Amino acid sequence: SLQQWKVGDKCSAIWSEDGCIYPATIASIDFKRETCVVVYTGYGNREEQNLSDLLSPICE
Ligand SMILES: Cc1cc(=N)c2ccccc2n1C
Ligand SMILES: Cc1cc(=N)c2ccccc2n1C
Repeated sequence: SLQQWKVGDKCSAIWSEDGCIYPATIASIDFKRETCVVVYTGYGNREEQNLSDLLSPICE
């Protein structure tokens, strides 16, 4: 990908606990590890995602 994900980007992510997709924002990126932390919109919980697993915001 030419464009890089950055902190503050809106995305969708698969929640580890149920396998369903939810809207999220990137809070941090580990440039070497190609991982990030996402904050789930409305729930407010956060968890690690590989950058390669982030989706553009669903149904937007
Ligand atoms: C029920 C529920 C509880 C959560 N704490 C949560 C967090 C992040 C994304 C989805 C989530 N859902 C669906
Ligand atoms: C739908 C979509 C897919 C992409 N891979 C992407 C990449 C970079 C910027 C916008 C993007 N959008 C909007």
